[PDB]
Amino acid sequence: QNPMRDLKIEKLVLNISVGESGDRLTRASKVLEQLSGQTPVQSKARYTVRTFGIRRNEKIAVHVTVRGPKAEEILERGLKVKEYQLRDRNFSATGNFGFGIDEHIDLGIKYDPSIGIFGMDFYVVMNRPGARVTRRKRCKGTVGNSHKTTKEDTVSWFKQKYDADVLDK
Amino acid sequence: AFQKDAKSSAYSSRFQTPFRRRREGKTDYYQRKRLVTQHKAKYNTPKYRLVVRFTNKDIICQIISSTITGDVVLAAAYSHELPRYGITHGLTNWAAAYATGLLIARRTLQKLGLDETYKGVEEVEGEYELTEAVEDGPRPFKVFLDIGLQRTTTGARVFGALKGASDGGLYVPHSENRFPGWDFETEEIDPELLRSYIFGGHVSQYMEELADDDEERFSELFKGYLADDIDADSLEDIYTSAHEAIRADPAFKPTEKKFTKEQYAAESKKYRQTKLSKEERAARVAAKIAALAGQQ
Amino acid sequence: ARRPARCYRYQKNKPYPKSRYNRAVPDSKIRIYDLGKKKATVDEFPLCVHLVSNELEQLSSEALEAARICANKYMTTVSGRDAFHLRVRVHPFHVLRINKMQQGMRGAWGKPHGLAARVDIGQIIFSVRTKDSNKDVVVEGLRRARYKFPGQQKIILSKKWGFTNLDRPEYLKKREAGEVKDDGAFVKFLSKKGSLENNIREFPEYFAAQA
Amino acid sequence: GKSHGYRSRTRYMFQRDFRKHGAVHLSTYLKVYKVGDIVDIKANGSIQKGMPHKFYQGKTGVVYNVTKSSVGVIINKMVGNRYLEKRLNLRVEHIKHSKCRQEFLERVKANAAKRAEAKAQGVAVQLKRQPAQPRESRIVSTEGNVPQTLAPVPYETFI
RNA sequence: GGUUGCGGCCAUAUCUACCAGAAAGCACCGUUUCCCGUCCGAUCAACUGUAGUUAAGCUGGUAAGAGCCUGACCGAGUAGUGUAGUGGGUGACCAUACGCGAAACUCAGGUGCUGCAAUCU
RNA sequence: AGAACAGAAAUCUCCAGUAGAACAAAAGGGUAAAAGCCCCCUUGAUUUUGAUUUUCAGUGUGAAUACAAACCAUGAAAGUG
RNA sequence: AAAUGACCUUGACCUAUUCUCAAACUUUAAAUAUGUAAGAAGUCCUUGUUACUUAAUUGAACGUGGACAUUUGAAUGAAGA
Ligand SMILES: [Mg+2]
Ligand SMILES: [Mg+2]
Ligand SMILES: [Mg+2]
Ligand SMILES: [Mg+2]
Ligand SMILES: [Mg+2]
Ligand SMILES: [Mg+2]
Ligand SMILES: [Mg+2]
Ligand SMILES: [Mg+2]
Ligand SMILES: [Mg+2]
Ligand SMILES: [Mg+2]
Ligand SMILES: [Mg+2]
Ligand SMILES: [Mg+2]
Ligand SMILES: [Mg+2]
Ligand SMILES: [Mg+2]
Ligand SMILES: [Mg+2]
Ligand SMILES: [Mg+2]
Ligand SMILES: [Mg+2]
Ligand SMILES: [Mg+2]
Ligand SMILES: [Mg+2]
Ligand SMILES: [Mg+2]
Ligand SMILES: [Mg+2]
Ligand SMILES: [Mg+2]
Ligand SMILES: [Mg+2]
Ligand SMILES: [Mg+2]
Ligand SMILES: [Mg+2]
Ligand SMILES: [Mg+2]
Ligand SMILES: [Mg+2]
Ligand SMILES: [Mg+2]
Ligand SMILES: [Mg+2]
Ligand SMILES: [Mg+2]
Ligand SMILES: [Mg+2]
Ligand SMILES: [Mg+2]
Repeated sequence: QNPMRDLKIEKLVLNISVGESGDRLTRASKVLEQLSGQTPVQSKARYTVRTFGIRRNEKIAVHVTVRGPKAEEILERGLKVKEYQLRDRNFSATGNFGFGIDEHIDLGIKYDPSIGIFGMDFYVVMNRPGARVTRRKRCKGTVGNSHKTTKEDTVSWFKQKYDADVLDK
Repeated sequence: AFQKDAKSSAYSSRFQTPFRRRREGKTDYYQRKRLVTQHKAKYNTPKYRLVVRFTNKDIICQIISSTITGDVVLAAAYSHELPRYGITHGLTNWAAAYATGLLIARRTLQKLGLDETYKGVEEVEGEYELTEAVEDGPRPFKVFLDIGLQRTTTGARVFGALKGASDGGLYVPHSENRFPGWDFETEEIDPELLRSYIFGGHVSQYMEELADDDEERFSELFKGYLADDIDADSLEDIYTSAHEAIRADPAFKPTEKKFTKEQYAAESKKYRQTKLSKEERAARVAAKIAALAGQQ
Repeated sequence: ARRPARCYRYQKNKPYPKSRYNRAVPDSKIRIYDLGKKKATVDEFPLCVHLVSNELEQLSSEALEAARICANKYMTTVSGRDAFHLRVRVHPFHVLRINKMQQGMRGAWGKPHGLAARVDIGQIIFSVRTKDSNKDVVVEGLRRARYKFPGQQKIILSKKWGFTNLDRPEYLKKREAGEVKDDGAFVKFLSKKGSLENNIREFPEYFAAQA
Repeated sequence: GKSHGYRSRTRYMFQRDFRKHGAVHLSTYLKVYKVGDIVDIKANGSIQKGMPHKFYQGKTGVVYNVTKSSVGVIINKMVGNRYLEKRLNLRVEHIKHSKCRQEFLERVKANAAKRAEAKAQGVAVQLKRQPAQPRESRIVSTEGNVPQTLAPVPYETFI
């Protein structure tokens, strides 16, 4: 029975993994800024690799989480690049989904060689109303099974609106 | 749940369950231990707490002390009492929180005997002050703010309750830096602004700014302020008159009941399911292995 | 270079396992505890015979392997190698030390010399299951193995069904009705306890109260 | 060489009681102690401050002082051929009111009652405690119960 | 009886899957001018109680359910152990006499009780 | 279980998670709205002189515990140091 | 032709079973040993003192005045302590 429970997008999180810090990273950062309207956040490396050429705590990457109407716009804007066709994977058992695109120019965003070209991980987390039960401070609960988001339910949700295709198997 | 999750009987067996009231995400014991326990050389002297909780828009003030059998309420006041004193709207707000505290302040302070002496500030210009002991007389009644799980933030309305309970003649030791009107980069209180919140200034000015900007929203929320014909300016005198009403008669009338305890019990017992007998439980098993078992 | 086993016969010491506090200890001379047809089904081998200790002592890993070979060798060449299932019931977890040698009795703590199985009275050493038709053959197997061991042990005919814990009729009652189900070398039993759901998935041949 | 430090040998002694770890329940702090009270000493491993030395574990003594977080407890510890007075500062988590005198206090209050009720009827008290006495004579009936005859049983095996 | 706020004991309260919940209350839920906090008004702060909903939280019931708790001449007077002998046995060890006495196992029963204040067909 | 380059290992998300991690160091106790991890404010690692516990002769030394008399830190506060 | 291809194969993993173990493992848990108590320095009532303590003649400690005697509070011993 479906009164209330809908599938809202909880948040969208854009991610750019640069193989190193310095000028390249702060440029990847500038992309996420003007794109998200928000000041992005950068991530340090968890340990050292050296075949990836990275040192622990090196500021390896930048990302940003966008919520609200803003998120649908950037979602759609990237879904257009993906030509409204995803795969049967991309969909977690817990009901989220994500894709990725090379060349951020494919979504609005003119070229500017002082910046260059970056790729993005797009990741969308779905949920319903009443998700606060899990995130709030007092009386922190867990959402009931029927209320939980499932893969089946989200593929369905994704098929209907946006009128896109799941393909594969 | 998922198949590769499940739980082992081994996991369940060795699991130590937290305290019920922690599992319920209600009591913080690390704070409670330090709120409740008393100097051992003060013996049976109780430690009273001023307990403030916010439901979804209802405010709760109880003065509570501890017993290993269970806690004990000295006195209680709720914001939904405020209609009696002439506040019909915004019972969840800062000014409402102040009022309720004052209500709780006067109410118990009355029934202790300290009613007359120790009246606290009657003026309420929102200056920072504690109720001081009276020379050659009883020390004031002392109570410690229990914030529960609320986050301490400067301007939170849990400290609104504190302000009125302090302004009401209770002694509630506190500092000024969580009151609205506390300056970040200089340690100073602007009492003009704090006084404004006590009387609901921030709500009235928002009513004002929506009067002429957007009248679509002002109609949606503030709807009730239209129906009773109350606009901004008069809000300061609603809360001013509320204070006087409270100070005049704090005494707590209860509701009229109507349908006694027995009566509510009978009607509710209808909607409570009942367990079964081991006989009943056995009968279901046998029935089940006649059906599911016996090849249809 | 192995000390004569007379030296380690008695349990004079608290158990001294291989462990993080020990670590340097040599491999056990007996590394296989199941011989003959071990894949076999409970129903195939009803008769069970035990080699049982009458002493509280220690058996070397060397002597277990030696006796393992002896019994398994005799049994197969006489009765066939798929005729029986031999199970060594005893694992040599106790490490024997030795003080090897200017210096005297000073600082005499020894180094691991070898492994031994600690063994009680009434404690079972070998177990064998077969067809009743094979009883004499198996018993002669255990009887020959005995000569490889210190101290007294006797051979006892079981009241049970092979390696089960149920006596011969009591097993039949459970089997010949509903409650026994095969598993690779062993059997699962139907419980009255638990979920009625997957209790009937397994053991479907029950709940007829019949054959 | 040897190791004799303060908490040595105390591994399982200060261990926490299976599925009992964590915060100490609040009643431990709500209890109240007075000078003269008789308390039992048992260390709580979770509370590192105000801890009894292991020697006083399982020991019972009397309160000679009451302070903010703690109570002083005197214990007679015997060293040599004699007892010396020991004074212990303990936090309230390591102390428990003793029931060791409970039966006595009960027995006194009950004794006063029986003594007054006796005087008010007349005399006839007997309020000292007495040891288990041997049984009196009795008559056991064979009706419905006729003796079953048992013999010792032969040697078997069932292994 | 229900519910809430503060609790005591801290699984008979936990866990897994389903289903039911009147009234009130809790709840989710709407908003961003103001105090306040964030990469994100999601959490945190404030405002409305209006615009919406029992879907989730929450409460209860179901299950030859997992765990947990309790009981029993269930196992067992068994294992272990204090005391005794110029007892047995090459020994390893073992019987006996006066006492104390487990754990596993098995079967049966159970699945939170309760304090203070407020409120409710 | 999911996301361009991205691979066994880079960064992003959700779910499960009684501690299976971390707490300088040996090990053992102990700890989950903490005792662990991130942030904010700090100097109580300070002043005075006694009592007490372990080791014990009931000497010393080391280490520690609970108060008294100060001056301070922190927090809305109870407190804590 | 490849496949995020199907099918055998062996490894590890998961599930429910199975034989055997621990001075420096353990839920459970003895026997023997081990702390305290078994009254006159006891119990009860009335209500003084203070600079401690309480919202408070609240409490805390020490008292004045009053009530109950050898079945006065288990056993055995006692060339006395
Ligand atoms: Mg609905
Ligand atoms: Mg790179
Ligand atoms: Mg199991
Ligand atoms: Mg815990
Ligand atoms: Mg806190
Ligand atoms: Mg011996
Ligand atoms: Mg030598
Ligand atoms: Mg050495
Ligand atoms: Mg032999
Ligand atoms: Mg040593
Ligand atoms: Mg310290
Ligand atoms: Mg309703
Ligand atoms: Mg909020
Ligand atoms: Mg429902
Ligand atoms: Mg709730
Ligand atoms: Mg069950
Ligand atoms: Mg025996
Ligand atoms: Mg014995
Ligand atoms: Mg002898
Ligand atoms: Mg014996
Ligand atoms: Mg350590
Ligand atoms: Mg906490
Ligand atoms: Mg220093
Ligand atoms: Mg020494
Ligand atoms: Mg001396
Ligand atoms: Mg030292
Ligand atoms: Mg053993
Ligand atoms: Mg052991
Ligand atoms: Mg004794
Ligand atoms: Mg006597
Ligand atoms: Mg005498
Ligand atoms: Mg004499």
